[PDB]
Amino acid sequence: DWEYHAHPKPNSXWT
Repeated sequence: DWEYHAHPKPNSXWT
């Protein structure tokens, strides 16, 4: 599997 905990965010680049 490839299940993570701190999985990646969507459009976070717009913060």
